This record gives sequence, structure tokens and C-alpha cells, in this order.
Amino acid sequence: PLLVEGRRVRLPQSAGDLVRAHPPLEERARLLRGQSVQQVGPQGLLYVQQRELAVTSPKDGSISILGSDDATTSHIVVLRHTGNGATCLTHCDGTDTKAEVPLIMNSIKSFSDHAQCGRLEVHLVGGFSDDRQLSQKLTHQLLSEFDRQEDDIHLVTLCVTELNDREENENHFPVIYGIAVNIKTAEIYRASFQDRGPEEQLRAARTLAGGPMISIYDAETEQLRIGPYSWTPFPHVDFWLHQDDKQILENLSTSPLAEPPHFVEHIRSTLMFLKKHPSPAHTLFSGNKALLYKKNEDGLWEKIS
Repeated sequence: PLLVEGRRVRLPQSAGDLVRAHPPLEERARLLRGQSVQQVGPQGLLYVQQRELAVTSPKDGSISILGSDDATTSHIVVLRHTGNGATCLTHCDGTDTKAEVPLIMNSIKSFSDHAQCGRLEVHLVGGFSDDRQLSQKLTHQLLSEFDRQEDDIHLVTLCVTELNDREENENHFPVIYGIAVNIKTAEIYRASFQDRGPEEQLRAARTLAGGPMISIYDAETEQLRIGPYSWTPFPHVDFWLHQDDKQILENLSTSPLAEPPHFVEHIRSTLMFLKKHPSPAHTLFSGNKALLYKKNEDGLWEKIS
């Protein structure tokens, strides 16, 4: 079940009510929202896209920081066992939360040396008070699915939906769009990411075409493993490529007035990828082999094999 200050959470309950009733949650939210955003560079970074999961631990010699950005109505989730340091960062968008929380749980529970030290801690950030209730629904689903687990999960950070909301000109949008977690130090902090590779377009197209949550990183081999992926041709991809920025925002975004400024440019490059690669399974991959990337000496991703 989900625990706050060592006791069970009553669900359903709004995130704001939870935070107001528990001073540790309120202080964490105040401090997190108050941080200035750090521009996290590529060294030791694994950037996790929407509908992806990455897990590793402090003995990883390649990755020291997990991060995700652009959480508009979606939530970034961090589950950490403070004893062995196993740390999973996930960017959930409400596609199938009941399937996705078990994936996060199993990614951490497989690490042993877990009984003698530490505990399971969970952190949830993202979203805002959006007109379509998408963030609030995601918050409820994540809290409920974690609370139905048998193991004790201690809720440490909760900065979602109404807690993550700001207003300008009667227009609401998120405060925190992105966070990083340092796996060695356990720090979780506000962050933005300019270097989101590798295979940024392939991975974005996989999710725009409707792919489910996937785990992208093999901590044992310190290998990023991309694909093989498959999809059918994206409907009306040429038509959407010919629409103007306002039409793309209103129809291809969950919240047209809350997206970050580069949203349309990002989706145009994803649509172009889909247009160029309507059937990637046997054109972008060989013999069903994943594309393999490892960190090089200077902390950048490099393709192997």
C-alpha cells in the first residue's frame, strides 16, 4: 500500500488534500517548485520519453542521471529503493496505468540487497488543472494502482495537477514540466534537457503511432536497447504535415494552450519520420535485433554492433 508519514493513505483523495494534510509532502512540494530549472547536459544522462521506463542503480558506470521533460498533462514517476539505490524513472501519460505501475514495481523489485537497508520511495510530478481532467484522472489512477500493491511504498514527492498549476491571463499550465534524478546522490530536481537522443524521432514516432510503455535500458550490460518496433501507416500523415501550427496544437495536443514552445516543431519532425517510415519493422532493424547504444568515454551515446 501507499504510505505517508508511515500510515496508509485514504483513497480517493485529491493530491492537494493529501499534501495539505501532511507537512513533509507540503515542504517537499514548496522546495521543488521553488527551484530554478537546471539545464542538464548529456554527460551520464539517460533521457526518458513519454511512455518509456528506465531503471538502473548506483553501480552503473555509464548512467548517473535519469530525466524527462514536457510533462503537460502527463506525470513523471520515480520509484527508488533507498537501500540498494535502484531507481526507475517513468513518464506516464494515462495510456494504461493499471499495466504500467506493475512494470515500474517489477523493475525495482528484481534488485536484491533490499532487506537490510532502506525502503521503497515514490515521487510523482507533472500535470496541471487542465479543462479535460486528464491530469487529475492520471493522478487518481497512479495513486490507486500503487496503493493496491502488497509492498509498502512511501510517498515522498507529490507535485501533480492542482499542486503543479499556475495561471496567466486566465490560462492554466504546469509549473514543473521536467525533472532529473541523480542516481548516486538520490537528488530529484527541476530540469530541462536539450540533448534527448539517441533515436529521438524513432522513439517519438513509436509512441505517436500508439505503442505501449516499454523499458529502454539494460542496466546489466549498460546498453540502451531501441526496438525493433512496428506500426501501420499513420493516418493522414501528409495532411497533418500541411496544417499550420494552430491546427496542429488544437488537434494533436491534449492541452493546446499549455504545451511548451517547441511542441509543434517536435511533432512535425515525428510526423515526417512516420511519413518516411510507414513500416519500420523490416526496414530499420535487421533480423529482429535491437539498436544498441552505449555511453562512450566522454559520456555521450554511441551506436554499437
